[PDB]
Amino acid sequence: MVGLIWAQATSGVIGRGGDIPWRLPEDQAHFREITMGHTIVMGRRTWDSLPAKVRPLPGRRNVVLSRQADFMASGAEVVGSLEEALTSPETWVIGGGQVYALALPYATRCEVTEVDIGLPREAGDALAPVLDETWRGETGEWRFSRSGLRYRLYSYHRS
Ligand SMILES: NC(=O)C1=CN([C@@H]2O[C@H](COP(=O)(O)OP(=O)(O)OC[C@H]3O[C@@H](n4cnc5c(N)ncnc54)[C@H](OP(=O)(O)O)[C@@H]3O)[C@@H](O)[C@H]2O)C=CC1
Ligand SMILES: COc1cc(Cc2cnc(N)nc2N)cc(OC)c1OC
Repeated sequence: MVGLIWAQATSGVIGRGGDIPWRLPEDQAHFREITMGHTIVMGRRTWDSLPAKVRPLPGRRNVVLSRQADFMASGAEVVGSLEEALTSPETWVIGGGQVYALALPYATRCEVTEVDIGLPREAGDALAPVLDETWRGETGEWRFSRSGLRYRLYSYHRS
């Protein structure tokens, strides 16, 4: 089982300038709840994006995908291919617009957070993968974050 998890603006933007372009404090706990105790896979840039005090993410086996055989990632496992990263029975791909695209075909689950923020795509932004009709989903109820942004959770699956 390979699952993807991300938070996106309605527009599909998930990253800009190397950061997540919004504040949603409730996201951290939902992300934790889903990923805790599992192996997590991320692209090198997502690893770099993680604050130094929080990486590697605690309670999870951190796997970082990189083309540099010499890449240094303390507390994480650096691999050079997707096949080497997906060996666990339950793996969660936590990032990179690139890595989500790469891992989507191996996936049978997607946990998505839609952020109701006006943020049109700009050239160079990290974008979420598009889910075609092979996916079946359930949309949760919109809620208000204390940051003032409205958001909702989606759960998709396919066999
Ligand atoms: N909103 C959300 O939920 C999330 C948003 N993000 C955002 O996403 C952005 C980063 O996304 P993005 O720029 O696409 O980067 P990625 O995180 O996907 O990392 C891309 C890197 O992964 C490695 N890589 C990619 N493909 C391969 C491959 N086929 N084989 C081996 N290594 C590979 C390379 O590392 P190298 O160059 O070292 O070889 C490449 O530069 C940031 O802005 C981040 O904040 C991240 C996570 C969640
Ligand atoms: C928990 O800390 C982070 C987690 C993530 C990945 C991530 C965060 N939220 C969601 N919903 N899906 C994800 N894959 C990405 C981050 O920065 C890009 C983080 O630092 C803020």
